[PDB]
Amino acid sequence: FNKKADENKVKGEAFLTENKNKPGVVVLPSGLQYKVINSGNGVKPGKSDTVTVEYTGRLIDGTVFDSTEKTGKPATFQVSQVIPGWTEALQLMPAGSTWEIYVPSGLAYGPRSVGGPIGPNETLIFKIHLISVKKSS
Ligand SMILES: CO[C@H]1C[C@@H]2CC[C@@H](C)[C@@](O)(O2)C(=O)C(=O)N2CCCC[C@H]2C(=O)O[C@H]([C@H](C)C[C@@H]2CC[C@@H](O)[C@H](OC)C2)CC(=O)[C@H](C)/C=C(\C)[C@@H](O)[C@@H](OC)C(=O)[C@H](C)C[C@H](C)/C=C/C=C/C=C/1C
Repeated sequence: FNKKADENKVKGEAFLTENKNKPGVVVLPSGLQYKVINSGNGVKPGKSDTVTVEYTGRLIDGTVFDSTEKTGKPATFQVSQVIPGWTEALQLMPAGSTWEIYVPSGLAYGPRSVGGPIGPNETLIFKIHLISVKKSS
């Protein structure tokens, strides 16, 4: 079944390679890429602050394994408990601004199939809309 690993691997290596190149996308040294769907330039949380957002998660191949923005109902996460990719992105995503981040498998759910449809060597992407921001102290 590792055969699939190669697909996730190639599509994924191509996904990041392609995504960083895709317009609106900004790539970082960590390999994390974010695209600003809507600029808000508002507030936003630190690694320890809490955030409120809505989002849709899918595979490089379009296999949607999770969603929330579809519902449009925000979810609360602590930047410290969120996926690594998300960890930095929220801190860079201003409130009111809607971004899309493409998280390298290393910064996402792992290089292994760590999920349902999420197969071996899967790169995951999510759409992140910032509705409200908290604060640790
Ligand atoms: C894992 O299983 C997932 C289930 C699915 C997997 C697929 C993804 C699409 C999703 O649907 O969650 C999903 O919505 C999701 O993961 N999201 C939503 C979008 C941003 C945050 C991200 C995510 O889960 O970040 C976080 C990320 C998944 C956790 C790990 C971060 C490090 C990274 O290396 C790991 O890779 C695997 C994943 C989890 C969160 O959503 C937010 C921030 C964290 C919580 C609310 C905390 O409750 C959680 O923090 C971990 C905790 O473990 C606390 C302490 C204790 C409680 C009882 C346990 C919660 C467990 C949550 C587990 C979750 C949701």
